[PDB]
Amino acid sequence: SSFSQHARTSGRVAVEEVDEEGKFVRLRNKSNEDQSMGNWQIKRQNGDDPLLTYRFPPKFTLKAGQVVTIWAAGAGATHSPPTDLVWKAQNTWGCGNSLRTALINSTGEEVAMRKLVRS
DNA sequence: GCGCGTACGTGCGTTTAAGCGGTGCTAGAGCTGTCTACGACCAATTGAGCGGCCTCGGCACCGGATTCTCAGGCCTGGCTCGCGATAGGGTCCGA
Repeated sequence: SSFSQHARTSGRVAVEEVDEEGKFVRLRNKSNEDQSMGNWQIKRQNGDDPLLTYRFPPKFTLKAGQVVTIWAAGAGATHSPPTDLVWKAQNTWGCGNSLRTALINSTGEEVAMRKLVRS
């Protein structure tokens, strides 16, 4: 796939899938309990590109075993909570050989991260 | 909680040794008659050994080096980033 994926998780939510073209960001709650992700921050790093910061609404909770996918403006997807959300303020999550998607909670702590590395 | 890859579960054909039966006997477990060395027990011995005192000394306890260990900072090598060269692809042009 030419993009190595590094998965690390210390909480309940893991970064399930990252789009190489930056169309969407997919996270998974692999525990057996619902995770409240109110005002959690998603920071996307594309190599040396400036950070794109996405902020969730003040009250948001992902049910256990459910999938929420954050789509970009250029993707053309339709938001449908609690499973589908679209970030119209950003045309695309970006591209590059070093794509890093870090999930930041409301306390500014990194609990999940997945990095796409291409030789 | 993330992964994996290799070690164990599942399956199944194979056989080969487990299980079944049946035999003979004699090795040895068991039982009975004898008596003979084995052990108990009591009187005296007596001295073996137990019970309180003197010492002295192995050992304990306090003070301060001495060697040790623990902890933290700066320098050098391992490492890496990067420009420009001679080998390979390819061309022809002789006959």
